[PDB]
Formats: sequence, C-alpha cells, structure tokens
Amino acid sequence: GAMDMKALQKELEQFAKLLKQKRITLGYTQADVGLTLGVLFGKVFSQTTISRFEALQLSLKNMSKLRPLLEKWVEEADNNRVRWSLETMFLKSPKPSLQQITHIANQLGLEKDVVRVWFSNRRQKGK
Amino acid sequence: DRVKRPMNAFMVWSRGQRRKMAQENPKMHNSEISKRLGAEWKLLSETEKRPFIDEAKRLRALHMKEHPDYKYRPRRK
DNA sequence: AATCATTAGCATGACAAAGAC
DNA sequence: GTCTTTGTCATGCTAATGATT
Repeated sequence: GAMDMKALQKELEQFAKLLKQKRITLGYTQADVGLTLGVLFGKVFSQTTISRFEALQLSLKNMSKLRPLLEKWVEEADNNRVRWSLETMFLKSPKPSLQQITHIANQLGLEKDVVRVWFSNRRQKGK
Repeated sequence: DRVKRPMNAFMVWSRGQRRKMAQENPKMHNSEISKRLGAEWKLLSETEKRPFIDEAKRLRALHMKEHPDYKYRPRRK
C-alpha cells in the first residue's frame, strides 16, 4: 500500500545517492560499474541502466530488483530495408502464419524468434 | 557561476600537450592540434595514461565535494 | 505456448580544454 | 559560435524479456 510505497521510495532516493557518492570517491564510471557487476555476478549492465538507476528514472519495482546487486557492488568496492520488408508483411498480415514467419526469417537471414517478437512489438505500437 | 563538467583523462593530458604542440607549430589551428592529440593518445600505453586517468578520477571526486547537488543537464537541439 | 506490460541497451549527442577565425 | 579530439553521462526509440495468462 501507500505506506510501503513512500518508505520504499525514500529508501531508494537515499541508496541511489550513496551509490553515486561511492562510485565517484572510488574512481568508477557508470560504464565501469555495469561491466564490474558482470565480473562479480556474470551479469553485465549497460552505462544506461546505471544512469537511470542513479537519476530514479527506473520503475520502483526495477530499482528494488537491482538494489541488492548494487549493494553487493558497494560492499566489494570498500573491500531499415529489413524493416521495410517486415512492414509490408505486417500490412498484409498483422498476426502472421508460422510458415510465413519461417520463410521471411531464412529469406532476410534472421531466426524465427526475432521475427515473431518484431511483429508483437509492432502490434503493440497501435495507440 | 555555471558549473562546468569535470575533465576526463584525455582532456587533462591534452591541456599540456596542446600548449607544447602550439609552441612547436605556432601557425597550427586548434582544430588540427586536436586531431593530432587524438592520434597520440590512442598510441599511449596503459602505463603512460595512468597519471592522467587518476587525475580525472581525483577531479570527479572533487567536483562532487565542490558541487554536491550537480547533475549534468545537456541542452537538446 | 502465446499476449501485454516492462525491462534494458544501442545509437546518438552534449560538453568539458584551447584560441584563431 | 565553430572547428577538432576522447571520455563520460543522458535520452529517445525499440528489441528483448517477464508476468500472466
């Protein structure tokens, strides 16, 4: 509820500020932090998601998921054309047949998975 | 009064090298000095860069102390 | 195994120095 | 304000993944 929300919000505004101060006094870039999460858990994050964590522009669910990994980080540190083709199929067949999907994947040198996902992302783009 | 961004390793190094390359080639435009400093920096070894990397680290830390509430706010077109 | 909402990164661009133009 | 560079941080768009069917 609302009480759990305000409290979780204040907790992260506060941790994000610690994370920023610690990475700066230790001489790390945002990039370095993302890369070094990768070394210590085998799970890389991009400079971008570190920029968004520190500015509180990720979702509170997203911040909560990432905060433990970052607290562990703090601890250790202290010791086109293809699109054109896909658009024209979308226009003729928005939800495509499984066979059509495979054809266009081998035709454009993609796998099925990418193709089916592309169509889903495009369907959701109607607003 | 406006708070500038802190100076990254290359830019720290490029200050002193720019001055020396201007002295060696007094007609050279700053535009051309810059291309030459880029090329020289790409060639420096990791050991040769370290003093400049640590100075940039040090200046980022100080930047925070001087300007606790600083956020980089670039102007979009 | 298949939708919809959400997470995440790639590409991009600003801006730090210098001063001649 | 523009040429010019590397490195760092911010952001717009969309590929990818998670949650829930």
